[PDB]
Amino acid sequence: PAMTNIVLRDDQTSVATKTLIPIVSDGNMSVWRENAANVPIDGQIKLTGQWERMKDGTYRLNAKLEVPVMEPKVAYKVTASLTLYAPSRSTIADRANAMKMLSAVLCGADATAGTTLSPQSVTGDAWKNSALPFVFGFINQAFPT
Amino acid sequence: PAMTNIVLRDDQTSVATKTLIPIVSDGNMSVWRENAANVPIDGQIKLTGQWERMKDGTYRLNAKLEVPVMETAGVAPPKVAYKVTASLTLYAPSRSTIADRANAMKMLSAVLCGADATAGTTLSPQSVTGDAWKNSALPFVFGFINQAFPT
Repeated sequence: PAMTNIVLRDDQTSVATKTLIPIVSDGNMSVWRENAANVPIDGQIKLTGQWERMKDGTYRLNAKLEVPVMEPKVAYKVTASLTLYAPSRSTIADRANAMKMLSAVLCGADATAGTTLSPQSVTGDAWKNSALPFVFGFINQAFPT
Repeated sequence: PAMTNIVLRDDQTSVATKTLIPIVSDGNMSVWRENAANVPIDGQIKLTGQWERMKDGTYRLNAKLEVPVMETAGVAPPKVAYKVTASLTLYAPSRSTIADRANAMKMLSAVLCGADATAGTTLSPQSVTGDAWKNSALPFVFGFINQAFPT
């Protein structure tokens, strides 16, 4: 399929919407980037999807989100990266099950079946105020013990 | 807080539940694992959370889900045939804040759950709808499952 915009929501008290527009693709790497006014290219949120069929037939797929913070010059950036390793014998079902289940972990699965926190929540600060296991864990840099 | 069970849903036509039980933590690394019948220890679904302070002060945080598939016998548990591994790594420099990390984790999670050209789009990773993930056209849902992203 052709790249489209990808529209995201941050966790601010008044949740802000980020629109990532298609920039470039070469068949195995595709780049989307925000086009916010008065921000240099190296300060824009950037999403990259890349994939490779490795020599042994395993597929390695990666989605990487980079959020730079400006001092200008870039002061630093936070990067979040999902890699899926799918050996040659793997099936559609294997990959769907694994992606769904890990996504559920990231969105706050816990000891009760079905628990989730929407990554499109309109509720400000809902992620930074969450006690859910891996939501709190990544944000506070410490997993359950 | 202490580890608890982590209960997940697969994408089967009748969605099935997986209960990952806390195994062990050493502060550096915490492990949960399913206890399905007739499956060897290395063949169980396994979730690992770990963190490392890099030499420049950046924290590298990782959550890894391993989903093994067993060989088919022609009951004692068969050998493991292969594993599909999905892993999320967060790189958080020393200057980064709680708000930085919350924003990035929320937004990448939204990508994985099917964000698209319309504000608010999401497919629940706890969906009770059978096959919803493998049937989806949403950009990074279809992309990971079919092993290629939009171009």
